[PDB]
Formats: sequence, structure tokens, C-alpha cells
Amino acid sequence: EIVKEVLPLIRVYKDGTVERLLSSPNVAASPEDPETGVSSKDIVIAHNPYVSARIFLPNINKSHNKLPIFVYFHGGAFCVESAFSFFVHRYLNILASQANIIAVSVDFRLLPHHPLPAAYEDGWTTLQWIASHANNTATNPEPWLLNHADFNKLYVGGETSGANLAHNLLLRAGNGNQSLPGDLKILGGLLCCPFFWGSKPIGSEPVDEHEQSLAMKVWNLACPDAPGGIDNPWINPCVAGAPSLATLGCSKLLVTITGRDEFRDRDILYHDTVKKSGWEGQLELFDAGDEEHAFQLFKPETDTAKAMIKRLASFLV
Ligand SMILES: O=[N+]([O-])c1ccc(O)cc1
Repeated sequence: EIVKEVLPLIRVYKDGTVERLLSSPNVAASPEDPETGVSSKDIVIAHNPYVSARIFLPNINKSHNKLPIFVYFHGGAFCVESAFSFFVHRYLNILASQANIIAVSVDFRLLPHHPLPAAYEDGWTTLQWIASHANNTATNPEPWLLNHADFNKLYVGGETSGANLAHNLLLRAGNGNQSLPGDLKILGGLLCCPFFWGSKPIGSEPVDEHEQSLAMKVWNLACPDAPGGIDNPWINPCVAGAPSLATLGCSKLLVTITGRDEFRDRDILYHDTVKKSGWEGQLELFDAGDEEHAFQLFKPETDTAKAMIKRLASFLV
């Protein structure tokens, strides 16, 4: 008995069993990935609500300086994909080695059982957990963080909905009422093809088909009780009455887009809005080329993919 369905992403049955789109199976963490030299392990950030993660530590050939931390949130429209998939594992191995940074891939809660803002909270739980290492308030600290992490170089980011998640975290961080343990600051944000939408079609978005877009079905699954619906500031950050993008709680921000991504114009609008908002930080835009969103995870061997990774490495510093 089917209660909910957003094809091709997800089907939900009466008894809470779910069929999910699966683009790659999960793989085991590695003591040393053969191609990149990156070590990875799987850890528990919080038991309840349960939030786990894979942390990636690149080859330590020198240890004069500690390494930037990159908290990554996978794509998958809040309802599919995983922190531990073949694609994410292989991508972060490359990123961690090419950029020489520690990566933390967060397995945040998903629809159907955990509607937004669950995922957002899990992201915030992750950042608190990280900051608790910096001021020695962590209870079961991850030794890799204590030994190798530069806590003043915390970067937060992701793909599509994961990037929407990071964006939301940046706002929380730059809100005066909210702070991290030790008042740790996020240095930078990296949003790759972030999932943003709106009730009115814009740019090259098809007008007649708009109200039937997959983006709208995804959002209705993720947050049906959202006031304003598809114009809720969580999904439409450029909407009237949304918090000002001048309160983004970081100092540097890179937005990446692709030519074929559905959210290209939304992303472009987001960037321009950040620019003409008075946000004082360093703002950057990167057009990765004639590709789909997340293309670099699927085909990291292409010239286009390699150029994107090099770009990211120059940002994650
Ligand atoms: O990957 N994602 O997070 C997505 C993918 C497709 C979509 O329509 C919305 C979000």
C-alpha cells in the first residue's frame, strides 16, 4: 500500500518500508585508499537523533601545519543518497588528497521519516560536535580532529539539497542568537549547484510546466507544512521577507553551477543577491561547463571534472 511517491526518487509504503533511487551502493571506509592515499573511518556524531559520518584524512607526509576541515552534505533531494556511497567516498578521497584537507561526510536524516528541518538540525549538530573539539568540551573526541584539524579553517558545503543544507547552516551561524561552542566561526561555504526553487518560473525555466516541476514535489515531500510552500525562505532564499543574505555566517563563499543543471538560474540569482546584499565577505562564482549537476562525482576522470576539483582545491585552503 503506497502512501507517498516522488518518482523516480522515492516510493513510501504504509508500513514505512521505502524504495529509494540508488545511484551507487555504500562502500566500506578504508585504512588507506589505494589511488589517493586517503584514510577514512565511520563515526557517530550523535546517537539520538542518530547522526553518523565518514571522516577522510589525506596522507600525512608533513605535519608542520594542521588541515582545513570540510563538512560535506551529499545531494539526493533530502530523501535519497548517502554519506557512504561509492560516489561520495571516491569523490571525497580525491578532494581530500588534491586539496589536502580533512573531509567529513555527514549522514543526515532523510525523508520520509524525518521532515525538514531535521536535516538542517543534523548539520548544526555536526558543527557543534566539531567546535566541541576546538575548546576541549567533546566527550568522545575524534583523535583525527584533535591531531590534524585546523579549527580556524572550517568549511561547510555540499551538492544540490546538501548545498541547500549548508546554506541554511550559514544563516544559523550568522544569526546573533546562535553561536557554536567557543564561538567558533565558519571560515567558508561551498555550494555546488544548490537546490533552490520558487513559485514563479524565472530565466530559462520552462513556464507552462513549472507548477509540475520535480523540484516542487521534492519540496512538498521534504517540508509539506512549510509556511509559504515553495516560497518558504528555506527553499527560496531570494524571496521577499526572507532573512538577508548579508548575515551569512562565513567569510568566503563559492557557488558553482553547470550549464544543464535545473537550478542554474536559481543559483545565479542566489549569487547576485548575495553580491548586492552588502555581505562583506569574499564572494566567488564558478561555471563548471556543459554538465549535469554532480557530474564530477560520476565522471571524475574528465577534463571538466579535473578542472572543477582543481578550482575547489584552490578555494578549500
Ligand atoms: O540532488 N538533489 O538534492 C536534488 C535532485 C533533484 C531535484 O529535483 C531536487 C534536488
